Amino acid sequence: KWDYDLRCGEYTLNLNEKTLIMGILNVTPDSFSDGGSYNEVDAAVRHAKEMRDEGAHIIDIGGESVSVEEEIKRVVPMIQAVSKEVKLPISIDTYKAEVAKQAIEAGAHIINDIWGAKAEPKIAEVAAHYDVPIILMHNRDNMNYRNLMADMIADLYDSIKIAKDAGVRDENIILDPGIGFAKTPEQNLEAMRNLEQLNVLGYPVLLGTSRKSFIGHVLDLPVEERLEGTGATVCLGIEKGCEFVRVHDVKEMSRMAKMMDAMIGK
Amino acid sequence: KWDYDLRCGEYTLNLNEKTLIMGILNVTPDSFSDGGSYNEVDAAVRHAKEMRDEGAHIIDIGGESVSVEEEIKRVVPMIQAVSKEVKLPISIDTYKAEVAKQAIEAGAHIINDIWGAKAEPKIAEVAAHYDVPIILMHNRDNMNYRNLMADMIADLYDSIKIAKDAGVRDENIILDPGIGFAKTPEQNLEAMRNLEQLNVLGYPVLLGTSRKSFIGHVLDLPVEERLEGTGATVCLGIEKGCEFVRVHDVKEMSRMAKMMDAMIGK
Ligand SMILES: Nc1nc2ncc(COP(=O)(O)O)nc2c(=O)[nH]1
Ligand SMILES: Nc1nc2ncc(COP(=O)(O)O)nc2c(=O)[nH]1
Repeated sequence: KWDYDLRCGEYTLNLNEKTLIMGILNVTPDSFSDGGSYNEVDAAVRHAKEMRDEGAHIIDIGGESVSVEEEIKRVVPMIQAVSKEVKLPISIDTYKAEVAKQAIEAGAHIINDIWGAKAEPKIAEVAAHYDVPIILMHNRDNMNYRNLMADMIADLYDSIKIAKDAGVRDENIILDPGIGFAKTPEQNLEAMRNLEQLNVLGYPVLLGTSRKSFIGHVLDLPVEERLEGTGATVCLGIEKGCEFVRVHDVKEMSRMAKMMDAMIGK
Repeated sequence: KWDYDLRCGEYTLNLNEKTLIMGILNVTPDSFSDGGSYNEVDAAVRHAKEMRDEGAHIIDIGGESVSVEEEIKRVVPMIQAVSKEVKLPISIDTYKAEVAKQAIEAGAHIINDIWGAKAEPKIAEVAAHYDVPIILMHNRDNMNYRNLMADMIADLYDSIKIAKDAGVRDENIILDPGIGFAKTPEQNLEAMRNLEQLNVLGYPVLLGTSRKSFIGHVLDLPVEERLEGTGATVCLGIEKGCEFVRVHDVKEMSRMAKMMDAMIGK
């Protein structure tokens, strides 16, 4: 059903047997340091440890939510520690070219770019050079669509043409609808409801909805009260064919994914 | 989209605006009494109270999991108390004709028959007489299918012809795939995966998967560790068009339902 595996250095991720879980590494910095101090790096390692024990297949590590050089000095020790101590592929959640490059150098395995190569096109180049999967998220500086889904597909397509023109092999491309970016609450709902359309593009799809505003908007609930909303988006996502979910609650979300997988026959 | 409402005496349930939540009333009897003693009836009222506060639209009350007359003496006080104190329609989960009749008399609003009129055909008759919705679950005394879904649809059809021949109006008929009855673990999965087929029959569908074996079978987890599995089945159910879910965890399941509803545009 997917004629290839996701190549990630020492680890390989099958795309057919299960929905793969990307665990969001929570990266609480030291108000007292700029580097890789014991507390932040240790909390980070503990948290990746726990997400590994809970069912996570990938650990996702982000720098900013803010100069370039800071982002590295912050993010790089996190990667060296987690990669050394947790045997799962790490993805680096940055859009900056220099950041991606350091992170890979430091041991990151996948690039994760919330601007799908548009904020910093050199990033495709890095991806190309190190031969790593890169995630291209849908994003843009405006909410003005003539047709959300057709535009979303258009915009994503633009990211692929950037990735490809830079040397990126089809098999290293992953797409993501960027739910929660550049979309109104109702537009997010509509992307959800049409997610399967992304499949015509022929690439694996990652969905990132964990705890976002639009769940709050529907359910009327704070971020920490959004587990069941997230759950629904994960389920609907998997039914609609997505291959990855990006999630805070690895334990719960792993179980829902596993049950969906058995239902839909994945 | 449904050209009618569910008529239930003093209450009316719209079938278009949301997935309706049926809360499973947990009915822990007194090892010391046969009637309507303070503890069992009071725990029951408290539990229906809490499920009402959590988002339940219907309260479902069951007698046995066991003579006929016992079932009544047990179930009837439960209905009088809950109906008097909780303003939600109550359904009576029995297949026995005499039981259904007492329950309605006592104040039950919907019949809920895990043998869809086949164990006790007079039950359709009762339903007909009091003009109440009756749920017809798929069931049978064997697991031998030539084609699960086609047979399931066949068997269900047999229940409708019994309900109809007894006077039951189309608008009072609800169907249910009976996941967890007369099916192997893998067969349950396959019913799940083909639930939408039930819609060709033209009746509203209730799904009852809460905490059942097959979730345990997939996830490898005790009944009390089955919330996320249940969740997935609820989501997949709602996406596949079902109008009701029958669930233990009313709070969590209400939220998932609400989020699904907003996604699928219900
Ligand atoms: N690939 C991908 N990356 C992302 N990074 C950050 C956030 C938003 O930040 P948060 O998860 O920390 O709220 N969402 C995404 C997403 O949806 N997809
Ligand atoms: N309509 C309907 N009624 C039911 N009654 C009992 C049980 C199984 O008992 P439990 O819910 O107490 O485990 N399942 C159903 C069902 O799936 N649908």
